[PDB]
Amino acid sequence: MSGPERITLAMTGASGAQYGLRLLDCLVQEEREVHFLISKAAQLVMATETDVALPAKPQAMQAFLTEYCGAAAGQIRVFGQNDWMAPPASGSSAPNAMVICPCSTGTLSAVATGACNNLIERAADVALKERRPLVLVPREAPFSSIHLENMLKLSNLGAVILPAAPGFYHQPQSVEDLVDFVVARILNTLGIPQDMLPRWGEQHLVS
Amino acid sequence: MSGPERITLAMTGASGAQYGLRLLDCLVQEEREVHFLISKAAQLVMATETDVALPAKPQAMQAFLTEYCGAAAGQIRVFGQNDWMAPPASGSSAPNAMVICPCSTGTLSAVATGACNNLIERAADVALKERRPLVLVPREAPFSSIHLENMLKLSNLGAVILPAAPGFYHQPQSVEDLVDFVVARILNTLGIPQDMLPRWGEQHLVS
Amino acid sequence: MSGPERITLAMTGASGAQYGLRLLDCLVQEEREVHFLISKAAQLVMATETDVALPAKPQAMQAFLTEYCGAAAGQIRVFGQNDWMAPPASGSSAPNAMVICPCSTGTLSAVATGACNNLIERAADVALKERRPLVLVPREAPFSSIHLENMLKLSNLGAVILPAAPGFYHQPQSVEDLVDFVVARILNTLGIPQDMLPRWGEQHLVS
Amino acid sequence: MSGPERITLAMTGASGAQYGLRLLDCLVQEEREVHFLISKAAQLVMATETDVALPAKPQAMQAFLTEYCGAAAGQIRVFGQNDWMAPPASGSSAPNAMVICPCSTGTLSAVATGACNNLIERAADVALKERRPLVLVPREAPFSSIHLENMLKLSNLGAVILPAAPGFYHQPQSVEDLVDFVVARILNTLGIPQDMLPRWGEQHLVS
Amino acid sequence: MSGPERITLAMTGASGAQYGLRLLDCLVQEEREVHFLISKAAQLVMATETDVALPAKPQAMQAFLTEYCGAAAGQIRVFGQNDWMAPPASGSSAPNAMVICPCSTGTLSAVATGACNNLIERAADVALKERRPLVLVPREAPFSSIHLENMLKLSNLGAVILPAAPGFYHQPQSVEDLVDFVVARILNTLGIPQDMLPRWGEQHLVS
Amino acid sequence: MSGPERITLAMTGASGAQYGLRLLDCLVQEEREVHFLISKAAQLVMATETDVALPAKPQAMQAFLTEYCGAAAGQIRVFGQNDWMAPPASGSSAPNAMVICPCSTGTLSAVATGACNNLIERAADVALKERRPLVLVPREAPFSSIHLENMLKLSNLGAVILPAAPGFYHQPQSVEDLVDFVVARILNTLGIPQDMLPRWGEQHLVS
Amino acid sequence: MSGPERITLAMTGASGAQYGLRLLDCLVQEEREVHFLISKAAQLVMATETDVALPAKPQAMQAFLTEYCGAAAGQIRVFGQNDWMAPPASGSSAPNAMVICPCSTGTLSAVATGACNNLIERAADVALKERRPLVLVPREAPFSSIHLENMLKLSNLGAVILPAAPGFYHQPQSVEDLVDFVVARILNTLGIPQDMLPRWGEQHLVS
Amino acid sequence: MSGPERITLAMTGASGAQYGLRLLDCLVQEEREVHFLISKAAQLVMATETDVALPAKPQAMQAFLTEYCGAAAGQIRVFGQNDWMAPPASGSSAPNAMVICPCSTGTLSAVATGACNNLIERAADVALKERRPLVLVPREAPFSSIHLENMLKLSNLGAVILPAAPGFYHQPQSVEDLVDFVVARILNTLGIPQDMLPRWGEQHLVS
Ligand SMILES: Cc1cc2c3c(c1C)C(C)(C)CC=[N+]3c1c([nH]c(=O)[nH]c1=O)N2C[C@H](O)[C@H](O)[C@H](O)COP(=O)(O)O
Ligand SMILES: Cc1cc2c3c(c1C)C(C)(C)CC=[N+]3c1c([nH]c(=O)[nH]c1=O)N2C[C@H](O)[C@H](O)[C@H](O)COP(=O)(O)O
Ligand SMILES: Cc1cc2c3c(c1C)C(C)(C)CC=[N+]3c1c([nH]c(=O)[nH]c1=O)N2C[C@H](O)[C@H](O)[C@H](O)COP(=O)(O)O
Ligand SMILES: Cc1cc2c3c(c1C)C(C)(C)CC=[N+]3c1c([nH]c(=O)[nH]c1=O)N2C[C@H](O)[C@H](O)[C@H](O)COP(=O)(O)O
Ligand SMILES: Cc1cc2c3c(c1C)C(C)(C)CC=[N+]3c1c([nH]c(=O)[nH]c1=O)N2C[C@H](O)[C@H](O)[C@H](O)COP(=O)(O)O
Ligand SMILES: Cc1cc2c3c(c1C)C(C)(C)CC=[N+]3c1c([nH]c(=O)[nH]c1=O)N2C[C@H](O)[C@H](O)[C@H](O)COP(=O)(O)O
Ligand SMILES: Cc1cc2c3c(c1C)C(C)(C)CC=[N+]3c1c([nH]c(=O)[nH]c1=O)N2C[C@H](O)[C@H](O)[C@H](O)COP(=O)(O)O
Ligand SMILES: Cc1cc2c3c(c1C)C(C)(C)CC=[N+]3c1c([nH]c(=O)[nH]c1=O)N2C[C@H](O)[C@H](O)[C@H](O)COP(=O)(O)O
Repeated sequence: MSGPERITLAMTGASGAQYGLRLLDCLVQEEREVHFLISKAAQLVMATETDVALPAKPQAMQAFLTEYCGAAAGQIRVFGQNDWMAPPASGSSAPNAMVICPCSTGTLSAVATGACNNLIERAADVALKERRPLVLVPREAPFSSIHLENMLKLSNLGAVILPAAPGFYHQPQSVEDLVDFVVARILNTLGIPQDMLPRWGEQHLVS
Repeated sequence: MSGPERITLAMTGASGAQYGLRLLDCLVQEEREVHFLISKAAQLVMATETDVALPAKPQAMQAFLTEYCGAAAGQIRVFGQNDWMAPPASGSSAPNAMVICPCSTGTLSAVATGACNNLIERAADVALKERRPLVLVPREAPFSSIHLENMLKLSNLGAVILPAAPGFYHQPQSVEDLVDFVVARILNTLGIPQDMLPRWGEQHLVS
Repeated sequence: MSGPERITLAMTGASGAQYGLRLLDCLVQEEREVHFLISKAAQLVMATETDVALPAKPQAMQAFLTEYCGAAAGQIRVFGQNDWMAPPASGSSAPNAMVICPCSTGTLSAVATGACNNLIERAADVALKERRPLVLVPREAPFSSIHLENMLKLSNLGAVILPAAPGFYHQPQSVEDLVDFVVARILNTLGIPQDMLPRWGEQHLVS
Repeated sequence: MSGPERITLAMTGASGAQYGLRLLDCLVQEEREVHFLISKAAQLVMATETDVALPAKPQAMQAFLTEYCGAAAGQIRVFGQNDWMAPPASGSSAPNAMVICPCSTGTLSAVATGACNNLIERAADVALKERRPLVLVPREAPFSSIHLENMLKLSNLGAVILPAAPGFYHQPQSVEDLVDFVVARILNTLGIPQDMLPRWGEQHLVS
Repeated sequence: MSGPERITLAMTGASGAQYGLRLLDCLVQEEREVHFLISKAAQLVMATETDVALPAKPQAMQAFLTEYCGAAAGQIRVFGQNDWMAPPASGSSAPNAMVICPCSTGTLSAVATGACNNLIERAADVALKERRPLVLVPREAPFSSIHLENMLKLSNLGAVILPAAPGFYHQPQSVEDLVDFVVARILNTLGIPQDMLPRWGEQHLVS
Repeated sequence: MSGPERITLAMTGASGAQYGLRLLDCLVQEEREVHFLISKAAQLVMATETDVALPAKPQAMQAFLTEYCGAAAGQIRVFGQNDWMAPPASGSSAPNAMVICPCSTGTLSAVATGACNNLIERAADVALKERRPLVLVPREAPFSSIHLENMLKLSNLGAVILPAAPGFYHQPQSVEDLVDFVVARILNTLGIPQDMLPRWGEQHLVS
Repeated sequence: MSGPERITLAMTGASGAQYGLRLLDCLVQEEREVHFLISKAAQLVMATETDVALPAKPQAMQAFLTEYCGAAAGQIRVFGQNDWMAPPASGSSAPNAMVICPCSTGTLSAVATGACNNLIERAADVALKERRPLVLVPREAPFSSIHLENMLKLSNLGAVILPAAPGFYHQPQSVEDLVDFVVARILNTLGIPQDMLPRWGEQHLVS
Repeated sequence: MSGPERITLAMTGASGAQYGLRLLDCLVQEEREVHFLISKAAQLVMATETDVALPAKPQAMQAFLTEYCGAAAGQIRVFGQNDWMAPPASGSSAPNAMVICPCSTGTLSAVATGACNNLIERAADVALKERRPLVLVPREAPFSSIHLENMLKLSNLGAVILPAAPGFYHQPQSVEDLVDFVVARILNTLGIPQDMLPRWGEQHLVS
């Protein structure tokens, strides 16, 4: 298997809940283990923008998402926002890649400054200290200089700043096809197989 | 009339030709004068991603776009890539706002370093020196640190870095509704009226 | 197989065409796929410094190099300087490592600033954004502070700055042995096997 | 086998000789090849803080450590402080990971500035230029700003700054259990198996 | 009496609760007044790593610690996390020295950025603005560049960054002797007498 | 007694041996304890510029200086350049102030970068980490930017950069009176009484 | 003739009037033309520290100094502090080297920031813009970080920061011999012959 | 005569002893005086890579090199690594240009930080403070960011960073012709005549 066995998927309070759910579903189909974290603001976004009725408490959430994705028994683990007993809270945990999708500008700030105010922020702090993959998927416009400084600092440290900025070069027909572009880019970054976005120019031999 | 009378609209070689055409059409409907500039790479993008058959030479382009948008006689001016006789090449020109949509990472670089290799890049250099509005609409993912440094430098100088990162909070039903989100944000930035994206919370009085 | 399956090999206009041709030949012998890019200035260098008569147009070049190296059918792909349909132009391409050998100071600048003026520069921009290997092989002396700043910026982002500065510690007898030192260092960087430069001290057990 | 085949283990003159000896012993048990380097000041520390009577000259040291650890024939190589014929002195050597444990503040300085005054410092300079793993294990308190600047510079370049700051969350009963915490973190960093420190939260499924 | 009359002792959520309790006990024995602050995460650490059953609410905590240490009547003051009426919340308070032991990376961040989210963070902000002693005792490994930048900024402003990195040069026999090394260094920093760690070389006259 | 009880006085290889000997003599007269360190290059300077025949080995040096200054029994301690058992090598030592007089540009460099190559450099590293007084007395001209950067870094951290730049405003009659100006400034910095340089304007009441 | 034909010699309000007068005298003996500028504070220093009774108004000063030095008719030109008609006020003047000896910390500041408050400061601003030699001779101790930053900035731009820090390695017998050391260094910097300070090691052939 | 009368030629421990010997020989043929300095590591390089049997002690070395080059009586002066009586140790020496060829990365570091650990490093420190020519000829690959930062700092101060990166544009036939390219560039930098590398384009009048 190419790519990581385990992904920590954190959803925070930016627009774009559909990207995080689609990623969750793709990861499950590629038989990966997912450690799923969601902020209170992200729960309000998912309520506002989607018709996914996600239960509030972690065990009910775990059961709902397991059904939603067709996941195996304990393939998706759900941890609450202060559960310091969860693997992402410590660098002594087994290695996983982390993706924050969508990543609010407030979460981006916390990760860039080291704030650790909750498990998502601590998980990212641990990813950086242990040199484990960290992918941030902001969805904001305009980006202010505050945002850009925080992204630059993190990029220079080896985090991947992957904005929710879909391309249009594979004839998208629906909102879902734009969602799938961004998700495909995340999986490419992680080294996980995907077949939603072809390899550019792969059959072009010369000219 | 709120907002600028004249906009220089530059399209460069990033994915997202639909955003630039939609903006062009909205500007025309708001009775603004548009000084339209398009790079060779952007012409290849518009060919690849859209079914708009845009003529190559500036007078034919001007006629095509005038028809496409329903514009008035000489409402859209089209200038080629080395036409230094055009108003955007000099700061002694009448003031206009400039938008580069989509803005390639190569154009972003040129604007951040001052390269002036063609009329688009020179136009942006002039906008910055004259303190006229400059909005850049990049479409790239991931953003590398090269990109982020260039965006930060320009943001700190007062350019608006407005990524093609649509929101999902107004129940988008189509690819067009995502395009219209980004276009609405550009027009809001410019102070030009738009009715594609409601004013958030405008009827919320308390709680 | 250790090391990458596919290498993008870009030759630009610094002295040292022999290094790029030797690398091309070694990569072919290690059964790798090569996406070969050459600038106009590099073509004038190869004419000035070598007796390799390299055809100008990409399909003739592809045939010439395939013969020169003994490569397999479509093992070497050749792309022209504005061929945006080629795999290196997009990060949605299959992953490859990129080497720019020789790397002119003008190309070094473009990569450090993000200029993207042609396919070589765009390919490097993509390597950096996707965190794929990027090795730059400058050949210049003196290095000015302009050069050194650009190299530092790129090194700090994880590019490998590998000057064409051969060592003399393996009893070189010819110009070719100096060329092979530098090529061996490139292949070591990439993780590709080579037997031109022994492993230093490999049989020294103690003292 | 996960992790590197060969480790360069350098011991320098900070308190904490026990960490370096314990690491040496763990590496040997995981059947790795160790290129062992020790400074004169580190030899005085090991004399002051431990009851290990380590011979001064490299072949006697090699024999002593081989016995101490139960190592195989030439599993541990010992090189003196100016032995430029040893593999760590050149980047043309076979790849290994390097750990400096303990790392004195003087060694940290030398690595951050590039001083190369002896084989340890040169070995680290080579690790950085070749992008091979480099882990520094300082033991100092307070850290001054001199120290912190040097650590930051090296961390930003991809070295791992791993202070000898044991945790207490696995019920340590002895000085040895604290030593083993730090050693476990080094081996985790290197990707080498260890069973001294459990994976945090590995059996926690939800809450 | 040498050293400060009053210490604000803040315990935050890093491993190493034993260091903070030992310091508390030493300060009490040196007849100092202690303003004790503890975060919720630190309370969970003390529960996880020690057999100290510390009551949750501040008056019960005050009574427990007073008994635990043998302190005098109101020698230990305990303030909750939002008690802005407490002396540490204002610079108009009587001067005290502040120690944060252990100091989580999240607390380090807050102090370096000025976040003031609770009384501990505000107390540190006040120490810095009033130029009163501030000692931070982090316990983390590896230190990432995020951490190191925050430590450097604070060190450059005159805070003392004192990692929980015990030395081994006074023949430690137990976990307690390592704890006492770090505590002795804190008291030395503060100018408070201690007899757990001898003065190095104090009887060495020459050589 | 005002000022420190114990001074570490390090002499390094810049011109100006007379300043260090004069300071040594003044410190002895003010009944302070002196921990005296001298580099090999400083010994060659004292031979070149003075008629002081200073013995090479530390106990003979100690006896010579004790006689030269009229010091009490073990008032002057002399430590050699690698004597890590001496108090200045550790921050667990009793507090003293440190003066490096004269301070070579090489010593200034080592202190600014943290090099610790000998006891003098380590002593300074310890002074900085423990926030103990550190006064550097360079004697060089011109100062290059290398020198000035190193001085600035150290000044910003709270070291006192006190060049051997005597004033002429107290009617100096001899080389000795210029030496005494600089020595008086060092003692003023340390808070040690001196009567060689009057207090400027002390009897001026008004105008 | 080696070295410049014309020197602008500015004396400002630091201690060390003797250095400026000695330099003036040496320049006159080497048949150079001197454009002499003196601040009001420097006039008060020369009154306080020397027995030179220097007239206040520029023509009387010119006559006095001409006599004092044995200069030729109009060899010394004297300009007042706001005489913008004097050659040093403009870069269109004939080239000369400039020395500010002594250079007050206030003058150093003005030159580093560009303040131009009087002819001395403007003259230095002109030297820097025209890339003409500028030598600053500060006499201050300690140097604060304010001072050091200003010196560094100017050194990095190519000014020579030459502190009044005499050496003792040519057996000085008097205050005058220390003055002559510093003056010799200034003349060496300027490329003007001097015989007060021998060429170090000039007769040493080997060892 | 164009160029300097006297060159300090320092050889340090990088590969490329042939460049330093060739330069030495060219300087001697141009009747310059050479102050030759060689490090211990450079002596081991010259033994490893060449068949030059260079005696260890400075007078024997002086005699050997004088014969090797055909130099005049005392045309080559040889100084050992701590000979502070030699002209390069002081800025009061007669002016010479300095070249460090090859320049190890350790020597580059020392020169950039001001370390002065031996006569070579001190000589370079003096060249920089006196604004005398300093040319560094590194031979390393890859260059790490440590190296590049040190080169940049020195380049910005006016040192010439001239890598041992030969060009191929004058039809080199042998290893010697590559050596001569680099040597020709050094002599061009110094302003010393050479006829090994023609003046590019000197007979091209137009096109
Ligand atoms: C609830 C809420 C918060 C939005 C938000 C919306 C809602 C419903 C939308 C969907 C209506 C409109 C867009 N929003 C954005 C957003 N932050 C951001 O970076 N990008 C967003 O696109 N925010 C703000 C963000 O949630 C906050 O600043 C939270 O404090 C983030 O906290 P978190 O990082 O712990 O999730
Ligand atoms: C033609 C071409 C160029 C793409 C491109 C594509 C094509 C068709 C797509 C649509 C197939 C895939 C995505 N592309 C992107 C892109 N540059 C960029 O910043 N973002 C893009 O989304 N580029 C590269 C960009 O066009 C170049 O680097 C040009 O040199 C930009 O030149 P310009 O700034 O003058 O327009
Ligand atoms: C054609 C040409 C260009 C040389 C050159 C030569 C020629 C024949 C030589 C071989 C005669 C002499 C040395 N050259 C160097 C060089 N640039 C550089 O960094 N190092 C070189 O060694 N250049 C300049 C370089 O080619 C330019 O600045 C181009 O604009 C680079 O464009 P490119 O990056 O797209 O290839
Ligand atoms: C010998 C000696 C040197 C100690 C030392 C001790 C001794 C016995 C102890 C064990 C008694 C007390 C603590 N020490 C520390 C230390 N340097 C440091 O960063 N942390 C330490 O914990 N040092 C100083 C350090 O050894 C020096 O500054 C050397 O010059 C380092 O040289 P090295 O990097 O080549 O080993
Ligand atoms: C509860 C909890 C939190 C640990 C923790 C542990 C637990 C039990 C351990 C003991 C099991 C494992 C190690 N931990 C560390 C830690 N933070 C840190 O900098 N170093 C630590 O050593 N953390 C995380 C830290 O508590 C958080 O990031 C909190 O948000 C800090 O909040 P605070 O600054 O207000 O106390
Ligand atoms: C021996 C020697 C070294 C001089 C020196 C002299 C001699 C006799 C003099 C007295 C003849 C001329 C002036 N010297 C100066 C000097 N370094 C410096 O910063 N300022 C000086 O004034 N140096 C160089 C300095 O000694 C070195 O660079 C040593 O490596 C410093 O080593 P140290 O810091 O361990 O003492
Ligand atoms: C008059 C006066 C001013 C001294 C001074 C003295 C006097 C007599 C002395 C001789 C008694 C004591 C030392 N002084 C120094 C000094 N400034 C300085 O950088 N170094 C000095 O050595 N100053 C201060 C300096 O003169 C001021 O700050 C002026 O504003 C400088 O103005 P200027 O640059 O235009 O000359
Ligand atoms: C002896 C030795 C040292 C090599 C070396 C070799 C040997 C024989 C070779 C020839 C086998 C392989 C390449 N080497 C290089 C090298 N340093 C460097 O910057 N570039 C080199 O090309 N080094 C390391 C360098 O010598 C050290 O780091 C010394 O401490 C430098 O000390 P120095 O600056 O005083 O000469």
